[PDB]
Amino acid sequence: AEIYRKSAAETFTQLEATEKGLTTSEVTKRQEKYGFNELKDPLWKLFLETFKDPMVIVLVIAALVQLVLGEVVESLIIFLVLIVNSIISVVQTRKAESSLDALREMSAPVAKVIRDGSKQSIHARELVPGDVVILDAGDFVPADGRLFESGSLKIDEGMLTGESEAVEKYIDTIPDEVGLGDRVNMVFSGSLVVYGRGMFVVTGTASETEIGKIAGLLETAEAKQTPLQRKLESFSKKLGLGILALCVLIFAVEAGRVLLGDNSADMATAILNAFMFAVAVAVAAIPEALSSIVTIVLAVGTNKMAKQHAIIRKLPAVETLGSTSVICTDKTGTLTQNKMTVVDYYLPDGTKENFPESPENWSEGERRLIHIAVLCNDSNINSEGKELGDPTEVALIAFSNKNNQDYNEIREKFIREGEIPFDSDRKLMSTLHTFNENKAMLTKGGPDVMFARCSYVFLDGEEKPMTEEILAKLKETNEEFSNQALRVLAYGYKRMPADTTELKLEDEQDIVLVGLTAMIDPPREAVYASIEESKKAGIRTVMITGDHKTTAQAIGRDIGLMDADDIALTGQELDAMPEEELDKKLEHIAVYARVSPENKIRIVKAWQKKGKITAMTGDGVNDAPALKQADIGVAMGSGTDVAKDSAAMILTDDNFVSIVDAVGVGRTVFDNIKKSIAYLFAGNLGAIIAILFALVLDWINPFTALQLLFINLVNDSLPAIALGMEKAEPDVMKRKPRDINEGIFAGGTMRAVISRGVLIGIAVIISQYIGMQISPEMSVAMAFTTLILARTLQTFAARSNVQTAFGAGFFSNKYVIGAVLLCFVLYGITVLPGAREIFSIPASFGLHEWSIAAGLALAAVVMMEIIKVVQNKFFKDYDIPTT
Ligand SMILES: CCCCCCCC/C=C\CCCCCCCC(=O)OC[C@H](COP(=O)(O)OCC[N+](C)(C)C)OC(=O)CCCCCCC/C=C\CCCCCCCC
Ligand SMILES: CCCCCCCC/C=C\CCCCCCCC(=O)O[C@H](COC(=O)CCCCCCC/C=C/CCCCCCCC)COP(=O)(O)OCC[N+](C)(C)C
Ligand code: BEF
Ligand SMILES: [Mg+2]
Repeated sequence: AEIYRKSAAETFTQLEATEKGLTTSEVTKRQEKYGFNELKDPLWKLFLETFKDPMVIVLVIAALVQLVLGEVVESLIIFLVLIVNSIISVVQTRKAESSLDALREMSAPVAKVIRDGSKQSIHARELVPGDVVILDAGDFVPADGRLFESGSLKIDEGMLTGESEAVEKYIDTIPDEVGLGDRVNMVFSGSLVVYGRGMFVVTGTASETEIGKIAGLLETAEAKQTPLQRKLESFSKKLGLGILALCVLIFAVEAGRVLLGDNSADMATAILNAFMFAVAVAVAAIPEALSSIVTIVLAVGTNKMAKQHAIIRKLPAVETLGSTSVICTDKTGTLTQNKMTVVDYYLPDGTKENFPESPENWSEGERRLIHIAVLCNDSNINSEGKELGDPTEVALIAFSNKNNQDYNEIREKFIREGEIPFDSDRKLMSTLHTFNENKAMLTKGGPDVMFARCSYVFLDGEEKPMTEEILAKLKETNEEFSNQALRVLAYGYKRMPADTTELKLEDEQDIVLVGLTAMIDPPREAVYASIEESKKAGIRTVMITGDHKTTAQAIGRDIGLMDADDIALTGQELDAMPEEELDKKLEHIAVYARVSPENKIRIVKAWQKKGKITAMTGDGVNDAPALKQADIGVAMGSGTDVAKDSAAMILTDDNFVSIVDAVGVGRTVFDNIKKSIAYLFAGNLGAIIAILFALVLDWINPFTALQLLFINLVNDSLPAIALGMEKAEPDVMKRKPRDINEGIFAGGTMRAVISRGVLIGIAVIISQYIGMQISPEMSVAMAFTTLILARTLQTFAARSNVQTAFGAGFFSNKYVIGAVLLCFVLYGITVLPGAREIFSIPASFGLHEWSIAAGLALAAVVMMEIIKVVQNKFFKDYDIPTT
């Protein structure tokens, strides 16, 4: 933090310390100022905040009224569903608290400090600003500080930039302001030293470090409300107000009837009927099993994602994946596989589009290029498949193995007879080999230092290079590779005296050049198709990487996010933009490059500020704040534990196409939830229509609270779940993300609910009337029969809004068939001689009256299918039915 622009001396005078260390008294004094070098809503009376839900208020009042009326067991049943669904909400809030853990067991446990004039190892938590720390290879950087002594020091800063490659450190003052990854004279707590010796003065400990800033970012990330959760809140308020209006109307009708009517009835009988009708409508309108059924449908979605090795922690998260509009992705490790890979090559004697795959189909230039790439390196791959060596060198033996040439056969056939190690100030490596009684020296390295030592080229024979069209073409192709962000290596050999047994450093001149290679961190194979798949779904994909701008533009230009000559925003350029300017430039970036961990969480917050449900995919500590802040965080299975604990879905097999698949799965989840809710309320609406009609005509209440509770809880639970198991619709994933403000009955579902409900109600009204011709008790049995059987049979009509049961496949959904058969068993249980008076079914209720009621239910469901088929064959633009 602006320390890297100062010299070591200025930083020393700022911390009031020298390079010979601190004394014990000064260290104790600074420990009181700074503290030790370490990091550091939920409450179970929230069970009371579950009682702010209107449906809960309605059911609590209905339960108390029934308590007063003497209906105790149905009051107890209501209290059971209340207690249960409340704990269904508490289990959704409690687990999110262990996501607020910030488990940093990756901090360094030891510090190698100079104190009192003596080098000693201390607990790293005891470090303080001004301490002089020594770094050696394999040590973990214990605190942030400014280097003042470096001996070829190289550190892995993959926790801040996402790149596991070691960066070289230098003690020089950085004159200009550069991004966080390019702070060459700064070391950061949490990183791992790879090579060299170092010595730095601590400038930051505890939460005043870059990793401490990451911990603070994780802390501030607060959970969002789910789109389904918002839709259900708004609908619950509407249902509560409506029910309150119906109850006021019930008391109004009862009071006007006793006031402006026949004196026969009592005030007591009228007030009791008013209460019974109000409680009946209250229970009938509320789908008491809704949150439970929704949980089961969500579970089916998360299991379908689990078969693809995508483990979703929270159940509602799968539905949120369906409403995704922006997918922010990290590059290294996420879009790619963090695997250096040969992608292009150049041979002067003919370059092909792709390198051939038969080792015997190759040209002599191709076989010599492969032999030099394999024999001039020390990397290896064992039988298990573990890679050992520099990833640049493992890229070459992986290239040979990819093209059906086992690198081991070449290492076994040509043995190493002498080597020159790779020098830093002489980026070059040579090995000595005997090729069919001819000794040769193989040599490889970067084109800049290799062209200066090449005096021959391998075209047809061994030929001297002319500057025009040979060296100029080589430099043309090298800089063309650099424009595409490719690491280039030049290869060559030298025929050697047959008496040589060792290589000398004076023998690395007049080399015969063979060819060139170009390697990059390539995207995953499924990335191209997934990005196109998400574009068809109305999903914007943004790339947020800590890698360099050139690499981040080359990729992204390759995966279909950037056209040629499109620029990527940098963390340096981003930190200088205020939020208002970023709000106006946010929708026109596609790639951010070389960003800090705070930049990612800032972009994700900005996209959420646009109102978009955002997903963030990542694999490292630099993504963790953005993974926790995002609406849905997806971590790579091969990523760090910090990002996995911060994410909501984890791709165990690193299968990138799972993300888009999750969106597709999520979309069908919500579609099926909509189906189930529409199925549930269509039944409730039919019940309300039957009760209110019985009210305005002064009939007996067609239903009992115990009957309504039994239908809404036991009979209608399996059919709603079965509707939850419905196949994905054909044109899903061709659709745009749903609006968050969209209602839960939007898009023809409201029309479907009212049509099916009115039909069920008319069926119950006619059924109750027919039963009313015998006795009031017979009318209750027939109204209950028609209601429960029309709700059972409606499942066929509720499977789809645009397709009859016979059309989709009458047996295409086997869970619906089993559900209807099981509900028939339920209705049969209600008429068993023991449970008849329980369900208010008189002894005289026979197969004749049952036949009439069941026929009415079946006729109503046939009318639902007829109305649907007329609506979708003749009014198919905006589906609306008539007849
Ligand atoms: C094995 C593979 C199939 C699995 C699925 C189904 C399995 C479930 C079957 C049974 C479960 C146990 C229920 C059995 C006991 C009930 C039968 C019964 O005890 O019956 C006798 C009574 C009355 O007998 P009664 O009138 O002679 O005496 C009248 C004289 N008095 C007035 C003096 C009484 O009857 C009544 O209570 C009327 C009760 C009728 C029960 C029918 C239940 C079927 C449910 C749905 C059918 C689908 C409807 C489709 C539309 C049909 C259009 C017509
Ligand atoms: C079914 C019929 C229902 C009708 C009955 C009506 C009464 C029901 C009332 C309470 C039921 C008690 C069961 C609570 C579940 C355990 C809570 C839990 O386990 O959470 C606690 C979580 O702590 C917290 O974070 C703070 C929240 C504390 C919860 C306090 C709950 C206390 C309940 C008080 C009821 C007050 C009524 C007093 C009446 C006295 C009249 C005689 C347990 O933390 P811990 O320290 O024990 O160990 C933790 C070890 N770790 C974290 C590794 C798992
Ligand atoms: F690993 Be990411 F590209 F920062
Ligand atoms: Mg990464």
